[PDB]
Amino acid sequence: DDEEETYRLWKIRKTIMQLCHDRGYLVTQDELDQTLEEFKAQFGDKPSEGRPRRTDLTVLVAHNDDPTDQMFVFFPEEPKVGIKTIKVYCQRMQEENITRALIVVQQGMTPSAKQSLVDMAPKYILEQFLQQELLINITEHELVPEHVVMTKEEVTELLARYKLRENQLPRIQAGDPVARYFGIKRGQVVKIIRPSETAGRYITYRLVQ
Amino acid sequence: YRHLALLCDTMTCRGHLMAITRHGVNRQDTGPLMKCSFEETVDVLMEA
Amino acid sequence: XXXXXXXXXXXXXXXXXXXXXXXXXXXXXXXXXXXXXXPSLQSALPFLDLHGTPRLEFHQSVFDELRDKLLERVSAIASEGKAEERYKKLEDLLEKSFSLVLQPVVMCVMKHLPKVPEKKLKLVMADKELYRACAVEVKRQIWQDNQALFGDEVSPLLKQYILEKESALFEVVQRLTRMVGKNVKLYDMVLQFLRTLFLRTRNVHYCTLRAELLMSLHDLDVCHKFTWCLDACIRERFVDSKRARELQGFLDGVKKGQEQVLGDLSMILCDPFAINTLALSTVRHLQELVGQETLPLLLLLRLLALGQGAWDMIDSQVFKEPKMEVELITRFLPMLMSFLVDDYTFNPESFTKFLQEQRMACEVGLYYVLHIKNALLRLLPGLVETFGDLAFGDIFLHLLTGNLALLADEFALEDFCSSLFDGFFLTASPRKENVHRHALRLLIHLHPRVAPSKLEALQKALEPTGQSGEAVKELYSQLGEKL
Repeated sequence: DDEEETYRLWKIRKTIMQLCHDRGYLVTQDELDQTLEEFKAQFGDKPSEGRPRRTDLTVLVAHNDDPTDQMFVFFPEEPKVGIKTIKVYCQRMQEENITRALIVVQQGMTPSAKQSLVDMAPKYILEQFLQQELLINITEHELVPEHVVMTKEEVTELLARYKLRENQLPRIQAGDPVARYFGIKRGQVVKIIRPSETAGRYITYRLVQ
Repeated sequence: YRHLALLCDTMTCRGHLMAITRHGVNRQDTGPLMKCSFEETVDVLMEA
Repeated sequence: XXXXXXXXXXXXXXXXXXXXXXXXXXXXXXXXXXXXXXPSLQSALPFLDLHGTPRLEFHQSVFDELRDKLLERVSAIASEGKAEERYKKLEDLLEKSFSLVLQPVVMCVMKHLPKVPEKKLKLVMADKELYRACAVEVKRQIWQDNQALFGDEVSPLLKQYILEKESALFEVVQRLTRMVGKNVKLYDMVLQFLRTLFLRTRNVHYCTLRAELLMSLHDLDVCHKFTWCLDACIRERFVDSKRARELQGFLDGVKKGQEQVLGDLSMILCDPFAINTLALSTVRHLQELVGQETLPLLLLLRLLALGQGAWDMIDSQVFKEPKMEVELITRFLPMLMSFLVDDYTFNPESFTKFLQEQRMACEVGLYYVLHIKNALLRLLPGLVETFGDLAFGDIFLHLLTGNLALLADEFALEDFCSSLFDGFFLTASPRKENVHRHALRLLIHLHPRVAPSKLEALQKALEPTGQSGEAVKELYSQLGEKL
């Protein structure tokens, strides 16, 4: 199909725009929610060997303050990504001076390339996402409450007010899909605002382990 | 709601699903006497 | 009061209704009329109101002072600044300034009043504008106070700076209220005049709040944008090094700048936030290079950029400060001596003494390494020689930073040596330095063998401290000590 592919590419584009905006980036307001027909006009209504192919829509966004760091998002052509495909993206990144990036894989990554992504983590950070993860912004789901990443000063304020350590907070996985959505690393407390039917509002905290 | 909230919060205060068996309770750091108080008694003490 | 077209007729009727008879029917008929409302309601007002006030209709006009004003927004937002609707708004504003002595004309000028040819002249004809100067600040307040009103409002910046000085011894919305009515030319003129006046008079505190005001331009208000994009990393990260290295590389390849590079070095130069950020980044880079054991090259370029920053305001039309590639190893040799003493004591004072008596950026660097017991107790005579060597102003802020690091340390003999250093330099110290000494001595007296002698020295610094603030703070410290 070709209309299904431009729908799927538009929904991945929409979810990546909402992901960058929720992560705290410069997302333009019309880009943050464009119409499918606007995407078809801007890109060309034929993903089957045509104008909205992959690598045309690699989204480069900067940060809302400190505009140096960028995570210019990747879309591989092939379904099953490998090392000799991601080293081209490594070449494009080392051509630049920026260390974060997101690739949007179609099928699963070869696990050697999964190990390879960890094999440059102090140098430059790479996250990966499957197509099914990005056809739905899971933060819009009603079961998912408001996750907010906390700054280090607020973490010091938290631990100094409650007189507890980072070992004692209730914790969260690093491969948690909301943690993967915000792209938080290990040791980075996430405040979570959720409505409670017995107090109104409850703010819990999840240190990342 | 206090009781439901407490049970659902102890199962998720570790990041993953803490199943209420030996397989989920006896994988958190609580104490060898606490963990041998549950269904596997000798094996917890041998490992500790 | 004011006299409009109908107002002049009202005054003429008040003159010609003072005498000559003219019975009430004829007088009320010749006086005026309300052409909008019906005569039936005007005759039922005696039957219903018993001589009421019709000001609720004027209250509806006050609703019109919003509602048609929204219709003025309906003129402004539909056609993208319609010229005919703007001309009608200008004619209505002229009639309202002539008729009302001016809240509806105030809202009609606050809606949108650019390109008015007799707008600023009509505002300068009503040049009292005391409360009007804060209400007419949408468009009319811009460019009218640039002669003398901006100079009158400049003093609250120094008032807030004095407030921050008094608060550190223990704004954001106001600059936004200034930037509500704020354009490119007025901002450029205010920035240039304030930079020339500050670099003439003091060049001390105004650069920090000027960078804070430029950081308050986040709301899409439009070199200067490159200065904001540079200072975003200065404001955001406190210990930014690699981004700071990219910024040093970006500001090292400058062109022949006609005072723009000098303005960038001024904005970078005098900020205690930015100076502390550059000092902490340079000291973290020095510690990283000591961990690599590869002393000179990126810390050298950062220290040279910081030294060029600190030496900007002494002259105009200048490039930077020299590097001194031979002097850098002699300046950072005491770092290696402190590391050697720490390596010996975790498993030389004469070199630090000779390197501390031959002396800007490296001085603050060595003062910011003072936070990070035998090595410190050996280098402390070099600290006594340094405090007897230069004796500058901001060295007491570096002593306060060392006292914050020592309060994070929690040590007795280091605290006693710091109290001895604070006591032995009461000769040419300011009020802030003695006030910080008394605030640190309020944290003093962990040990009871010298604390009564310091309680007597509080009174022994009252008579010699002729400044009333220092003795008042000592009396307040004694009052807080007895609670």
